[PDB]
Amino acid sequence: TSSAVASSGLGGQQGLGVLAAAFAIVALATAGVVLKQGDETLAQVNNAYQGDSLTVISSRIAESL
Amino acid sequence: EVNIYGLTATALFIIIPTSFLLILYVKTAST
Amino acid sequence: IPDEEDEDLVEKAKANRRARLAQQRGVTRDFMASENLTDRRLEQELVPVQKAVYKLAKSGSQLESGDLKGAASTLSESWVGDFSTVASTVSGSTTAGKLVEAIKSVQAAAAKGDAAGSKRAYVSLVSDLQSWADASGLATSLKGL
Amino acid sequence: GLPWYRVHTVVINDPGRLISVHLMHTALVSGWAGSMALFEISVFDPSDPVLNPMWRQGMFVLPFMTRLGITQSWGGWTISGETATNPGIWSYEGVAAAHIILSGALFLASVWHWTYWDLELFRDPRTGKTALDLPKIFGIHLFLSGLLCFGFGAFHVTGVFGPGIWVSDPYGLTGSVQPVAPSWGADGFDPYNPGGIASHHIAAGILGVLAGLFHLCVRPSIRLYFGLSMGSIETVLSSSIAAVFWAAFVVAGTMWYGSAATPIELFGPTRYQWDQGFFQQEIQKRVQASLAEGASLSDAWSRIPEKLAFYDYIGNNPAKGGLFRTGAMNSGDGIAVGWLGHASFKDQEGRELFVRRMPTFFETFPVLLLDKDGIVRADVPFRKAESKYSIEQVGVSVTFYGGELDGLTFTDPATVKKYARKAQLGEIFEFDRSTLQSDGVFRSSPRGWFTFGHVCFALLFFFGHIWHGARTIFRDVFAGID
Amino acid sequence: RASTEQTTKRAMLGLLAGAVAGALLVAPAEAIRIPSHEFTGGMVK
Amino acid sequence: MEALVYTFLLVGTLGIIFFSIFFRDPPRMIK
Amino acid sequence: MARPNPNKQVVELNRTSLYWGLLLIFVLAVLFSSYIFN
Amino acid sequence: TIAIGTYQEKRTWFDDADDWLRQDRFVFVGWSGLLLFPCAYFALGGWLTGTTFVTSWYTHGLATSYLEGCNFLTAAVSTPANSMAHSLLFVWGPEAQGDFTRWCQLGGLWAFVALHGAFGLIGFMLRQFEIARSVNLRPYNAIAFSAPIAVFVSVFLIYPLGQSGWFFAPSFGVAAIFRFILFFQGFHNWTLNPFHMMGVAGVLGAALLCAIHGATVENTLFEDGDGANTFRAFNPTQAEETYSMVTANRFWSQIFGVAFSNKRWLHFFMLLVPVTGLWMSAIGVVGLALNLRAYDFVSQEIRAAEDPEFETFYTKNILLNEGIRAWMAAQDQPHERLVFPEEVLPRGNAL
Amino acid sequence: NSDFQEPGLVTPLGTLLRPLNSEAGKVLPGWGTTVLMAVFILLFAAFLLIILEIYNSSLILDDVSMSWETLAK
Amino acid sequence: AVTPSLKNFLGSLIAGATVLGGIALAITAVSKFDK
Ligand code: CLA
Ligand code: CLA
Ligand code: CLA
Ligand code: CLA
Ligand SMILES: C=Cc1c(C)c2cc3nc(c4c5[nH]c(cc6nc(cc1[nH]2)C(C)=C6CC)c(C)c5C(=O)[C@@H]4C(=O)OC)[C@@H](CCC(=O)OC/C=C(\C)CCC[C@H](C)CCC[C@H](C)CCCC(C)C)[C@@H]3C
Ligand SMILES: CCCCCCCCCCCCCCCC(=O)OC[C@H](COP(=O)(O)OC[C@@H](O)CO)OC(=O)CCCCCCCCCCCCCCC
Ligand SMILES: CC1=C(/C=C/C(C)=C/C=C/C(C)=C/C=C/C=C(C)/C=C/C=C(C)/C=C/C2=C(C)CCCC2(C)C)C(C)(C)CCC1
Ligand SMILES: CC1=C(/C=C/C(C)=C/C=C/C(C)=C/C=C/C=C(C)/C=C/C=C(C)/C=C/C2=C(C)CCCC2(C)C)C(C)(C)CCC1
Repeated sequence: TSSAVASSGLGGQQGLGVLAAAFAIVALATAGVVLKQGDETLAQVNNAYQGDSLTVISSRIAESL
Repeated sequence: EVNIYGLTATALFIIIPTSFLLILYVKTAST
Repeated sequence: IPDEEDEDLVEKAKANRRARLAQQRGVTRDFMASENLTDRRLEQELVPVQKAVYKLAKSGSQLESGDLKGAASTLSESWVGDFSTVASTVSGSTTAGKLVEAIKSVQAAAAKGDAAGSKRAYVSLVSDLQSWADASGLATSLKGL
Repeated sequence: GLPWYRVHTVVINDPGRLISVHLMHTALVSGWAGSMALFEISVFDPSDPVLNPMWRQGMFVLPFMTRLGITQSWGGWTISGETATNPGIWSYEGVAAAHIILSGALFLASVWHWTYWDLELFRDPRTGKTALDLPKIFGIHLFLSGLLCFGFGAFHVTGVFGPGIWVSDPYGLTGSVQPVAPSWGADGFDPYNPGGIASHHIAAGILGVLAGLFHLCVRPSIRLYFGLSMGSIETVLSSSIAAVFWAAFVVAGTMWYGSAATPIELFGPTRYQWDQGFFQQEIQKRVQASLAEGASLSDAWSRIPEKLAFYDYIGNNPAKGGLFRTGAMNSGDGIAVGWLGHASFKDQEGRELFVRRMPTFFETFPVLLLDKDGIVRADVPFRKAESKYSIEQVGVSVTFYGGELDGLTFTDPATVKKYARKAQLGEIFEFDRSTLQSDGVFRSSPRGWFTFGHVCFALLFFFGHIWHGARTIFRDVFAGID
Repeated sequence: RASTEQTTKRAMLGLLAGAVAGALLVAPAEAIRIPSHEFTGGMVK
Repeated sequence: MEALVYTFLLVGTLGIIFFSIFFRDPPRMIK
Repeated sequence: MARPNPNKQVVELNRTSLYWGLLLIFVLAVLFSSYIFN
Repeated sequence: TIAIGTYQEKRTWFDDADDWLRQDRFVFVGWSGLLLFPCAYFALGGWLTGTTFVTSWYTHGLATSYLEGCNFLTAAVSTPANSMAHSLLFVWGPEAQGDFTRWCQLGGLWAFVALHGAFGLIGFMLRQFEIARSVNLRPYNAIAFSAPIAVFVSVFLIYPLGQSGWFFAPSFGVAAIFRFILFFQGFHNWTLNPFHMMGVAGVLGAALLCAIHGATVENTLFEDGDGANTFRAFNPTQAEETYSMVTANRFWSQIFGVAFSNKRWLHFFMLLVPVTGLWMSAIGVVGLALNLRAYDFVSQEIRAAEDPEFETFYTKNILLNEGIRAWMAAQDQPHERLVFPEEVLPRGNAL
Repeated sequence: NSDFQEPGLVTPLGTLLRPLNSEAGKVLPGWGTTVLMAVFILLFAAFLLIILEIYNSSLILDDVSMSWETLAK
Repeated sequence: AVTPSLKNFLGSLIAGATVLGGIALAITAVSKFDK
């Protein structure tokens, strides 16, 4: 009966809980990896276009006075 | 005093094994 | 075995090693650009400064005319902090402090009356920023994207 | 009365004492890691990251921390040569202190498990005698190892939660710690592709889990149980020795030949880059491209970064070294301080001469200035030997392009001879030799020492595997029983 | 140019080689094998 | 300093040889 | 402090083993000292 | 409970195969045979073919074959060219492209022989284990053979793997091995390595032990035969040993100073000395594979450079190594394309 | 001795983990699942050969370049 | 694409499988004949 109890315990716990935890972790991680590889590959910051003026001319505007 | 680290290495290599062996021999000889 | 030689200009090379290290950044960047590779190491910490310099240049251009008081509004739209932290990374708590002091001072001067004092502070800030860029060795990369 | 070499076998039966012993070994290794981290941080000189990198200062565990994302330090400096303002909890000192604390905690746990050796957990319900269910223990441990491997591959290297790993350009000029998106195609199996790492640590990871599950739920066959003697703890020792043996060769080979896990910017260049003229070819291609674009030779040679030229120097070759030439590379030929420049040799006729570079084998190599056709045109006699082609006679002159000696020229035979002897080693460089009292003999980089140590350990562990497998299969004969 | 210059010595040497080889291969094998029968013929394993 | 170390090591080896020759444990196990 | 461990033997080292060990260490030192000192 | 013993189940194909393999015939095949007999066979075959027909003209620029006019001492199976750095040189690989003639010309026969020989060594060690298990004996022969297999693995696989390619591995020949030895002397100063010193001590001490043990056993024999020849006065089924341990112990204790008093310890010492020596040699050659050679004695070099009037035998050995390297590199390494003029070749009269 | 010299110490973690170390020695009849092990060993050997030949340049694929130059993507 | 080297490697796998199968069939046939 020692092995009977061991078999019941393993078939329950190491047959359900381990599978559930492994599947949950694997699904979470793989979903995150796929989402971040297919959606966000480069960092985007700032916006707007600007090339009209450069600092040199603006500095040259206010040294006479 | 040339190659202080070399002298230290040689001294330790001669002392630690020698002390270990002598301690073991004394410990067993009491039997 | 190789002999001593090496004369005595080793002191000359060792004394001004920081300047050569700073200047080598531009050479490395040009090498990468010609090789058609991506630095992906210094360009990331440089885009925030690039945007900062563009925004400051526009602030100056639209403040010199004195046609808009919003200079102060756009001056501190959560971009000065990024420039300050990256500058401290490059230099650290000594030049970055001066740059943040100058930028806050010019912002205050513009917000007060946009008087001649604000323009003088802006000119001093531009000169200091140019000198800092020259010293840091990035001067060849800031301008013209 | 056990002999001195059969002493530890007193722990071969009781699992509690075995656990205590293993905890002590783990504590010792972790403490060593922390202590070396602290020692190298104390000895490290971070001022110059271009001509005085980690691999030139003899650092060993610092590159292994940097390869996974540790860059800053509490001293204010960074491995990049910049300055850090908010180092955070995870710095070199923080990692070392963490390892030391773990060593102490493991020591306390070891003494506890040594004191309370007799636990009901180690006695099976039937026959009430000490026993370990090795297949199920292996299943649990494999499940955990696969889970950790998958976590590392999908959360640390890929950067979704972690910092990433160290990726660099082919020539090791600009590298840093970045996320590594997995690569699944056939390009994920060449080890110079960092992506192949991440993908691996996912795939294998998952399999581990599955394998673990199997080994938890399926018992070994009786034929396999008796064939491999799965009831004894010595067969597992033999197999584990074989596994670490195999891993030791694999890692030594990857370190020696190079991989995406051993960047040249942390461990230094490999000898196969010097043998095949990797950096030399790149420098020449860039100079020729600049010349074709149209520019002065001095200008063309002044656009090559000092780092690339430094890689093109035989002193950085891990092959050039000695078994008892102890210490860092800086202590062999001095601390590099600057790049003199590219030396071009021209005879009186006008045709350019090129110095024959020293092959890796030769401890000392004669200097031969030869033209573009491979014909020897000048050299230095062995030692006060009768000369027919000599620097004095042929009258070669050396002109320097780029570097500190940019545009200068020399004609006196003594300086041309000295620079010709310096040139066979590769790119000329300038060395401060009075700081570390460097003797003048080349030392080996961390690559060489790592490879040597791990291959030696691999051979010794092959012998250990043989011995322990023999003592497993022949257990009855060794014990003199039925 | 390389080519054998001897015509009929091949057969004369081959006959002797075969005749000698037969005996020289059967005899030592016999000498070594008889003890092998003796050892594996009642006291083995 | 190196000469003294070498001489000490050689003298130690000679002394060990002498002690093994003359102060050995008696071989009554088989005799 | 739970129960004396039955698996408690003692290491024993006869004189010949001591001489062998001392000779080994001293001879290795003789061989490697010149290399260590360079 | 449902207990079980050993071999209480139905028979299987594995049982029949095992029974056939482990029979009692002239040659014990065993399972290891399936790995040993083919591989080793080919190895030998390869070498013989290699030493009889193929040439190393296109690999080393040499002529090493009986068909080209070479002795038994000069014939060899030369290593491939340095261009094929570490290619395993499969017949179907990108180099040979499936052409057997070009495969032989490229030097792939050396790789064939080396790999098949390594696996033959593995099979032989497994065979020793299997025989010992079959006759219920401790497999110390397996360790004694772990020594030479370690030496072979080091020299023939780890050294070339750490170098630029197979070209610098030993070539299977007498003069080839002599070239290998002189190359190590010239380029690595292998004689000055502490590990070759340990190996030399081990090997010479093993020879000394063999000779002394044989002489002592043959000269302390017990008189158990009337005839003047002592070889027939012995049968394998004896009870007592055939030599007097007491007399030998006293003799070697009065002549030398120390003597053995235990057969097991004596024979284990005989086993131990060569194995340790060869393992140390293997470690040394592993070190050499990365050019981590014992060459410098930096203090001596500095002192010699400072004043020319200081010459020790070490300096003379260094000069001899310089000569060896300079005069050998021209032809021993054709891929370098080295042309040393007579002016720059090292010479004694130029000192 | 009686029950291997009286029962051992009992701890909450010991009782929690006892099931994982109770069925020691249990085996399946016959060869069990050794054939699957052989199949997986053969597949693993093929995989190791593939990677070794890719890393030895004895197996050139289109996608892989097998040199430092692949670090520039 | 299937490069020629890949085709040769696959052929090598096939040939080695054939050799192992030949050894297995030899031992099987002889063992069955003798038992
Ligand atoms: C495989 C592991 C490994 C590797 C690859 C390295 C590699 C390195 N270490 Mg580290 N180290 C290690 C383990 C390792 N170490 C351990 C376990 C310790 C703790 C003791 C240290 C402590 C340590 C310090 C304190 C220092 C280094 C330094 C170095 C560098 C210089 C080369 C060297 O070690 O000296 C050359 C190696 C040798 C001379 C050893 C020769 C090996 C032979 C085979 C041993 C033979 C022993 C012989 C039987 C007995 C001789 C007796 C004789 C002494 C009388 C190099 C980067 C130095 C450095 O530059 O760092 C900044 C330095 O200062 N290491
Ligand atoms: C996973 C690794 C591992 C483990 C757990 C063991 C465990 C064991 N071995 Mg095995 N062994 C190993 C690796 C390992 N060995 C390797 C790699 C080799 C090849 C050299 C051997 C060769 C070997 C032999 C030949 C024998 C054993 C024996 C033993 C048992 C007694 C330990 C002993 O020698 O007394 C304790 C030994 C000492 C106190 C002496 C230590 C002095 C050493 C030589 C120098 C100092 C080492 C240094 C401080 C640390 C080096 C670190 C390095 C490993 C990185 C024990 C079960 C013995 C046994 O039971 O068989 C009957 C035995 O005869 N082992
Ligand atoms: C047991 C005996 C044995 C052993 C150990 C070896 C071992 C070796 N031989 Mg030798 N050889 C042998 C017998 C043997 N051979 C015989 C009998 C012959 C005569 C026919 C030869 C003729 C021969 C030649 C002519 C050559 C070798 C070579 C080699 C080497 C390359 C091995 C290789 O890639 O093969 C292939 C290895 C395998 C196929 C491993 C088995 C993997 C199986 C098939 C997996 C199957 C699972 C699955 C279906 C695969 C899925 C993937 C895909 C199909 C989808 C290696 C050292 C070569 C070499 O390196 O020389 C330098 C070489 O040129 N051998
Ligand atoms: C007193 C002089 C002396 C002595 C005693 C030695 C002793 C030794 N030297 Mg040498 N050496 C010396 C001077 C000396 N050296 C000098 C002055 C030089 C110049 C530098 C060298 C250069 C040198 C080199 C370059 C090498 C040695 C090596 C060795 C070791 C050889 C181990 C061995 O058996 O390998 C030979 C045995 C094998 C390779 C094992 C393979 C055996 C296979 C399985 C048998 C194959 C079956 C075969 C077909 C059956 C046919 C049998 C038939 C022949 C009857 C040994 C310790 C070698 C060594 O061990 O390094 C690790 C080595 O590589 N030495
Ligand atoms: C010159 C050195 C040397 C040689 C040639 C040698 C040879 C041999 N020793 C054997 C055994 C041993 N040797 C032992 C200890 C030692 N052996 C040593 C040194 C040697 N031992 C040393 C120094 C030790 C002390 C540790 C032990 C303990 C054993 C044994 O148990 C064993 C035995 O039973 O001896 C009677 C035999 C192994 C048979 C074999 O290869 O299996 C079959 C495998 C084969 C044939 C594959 C080898 C293929 C090789 C690698 C390819 C090259 C073959 C060409 C012919 C090379 C020619 C090279 C030219 C230079 C001539 C063989 C007769
Ligand atoms: C099934 C094999 C039956 C035996 C074949 C004859 C064996 C004797 C060969 C003597 C050399 C003659 C040239 C043959 C070589 C040859 O002509 O190959 C040619 C063949 C096809 O190449 P192709 O000529 O089609 O290539 C032409 C171009 O497309 C190349 O780019 O390559 C293969 O497919 C592999 C053949 C392996 C043949 C060797 C069999 C042994 C394999 C290794 C066994 C390992 C066992 C490991 C067990 C663990
Ligand atoms: C308790 C504790 C603590 C502390 C602790 C500590 C602090 C520790 C330390 C520790 C340590 C500090 C450790 C160390 C260790 C070391 C080692 C373990 C070493 C080893 C070595 C070796 C092993 C070597 C080897 C060798 C050599 C010598 C060289 C080469 C060769 C050979 C390899 C042989 C505290 C209070 C905080 C809290 C609570 C816990
Ligand atoms: C082709 C090939 C192969 C195979 C091969 C083989 C397997 C071979 C074998 C071979 C063999 C198996 C050979 C043998 C040989 C032998 C010889 C060559 C012998 C010689 C002898 C002698 C020379 C002697 C002498 C003498 C004597 C002893 C007597 C008298 C005296 C004298 C001294 C005269 C294969 C396809 C796989 C792959 C590829 C390659």
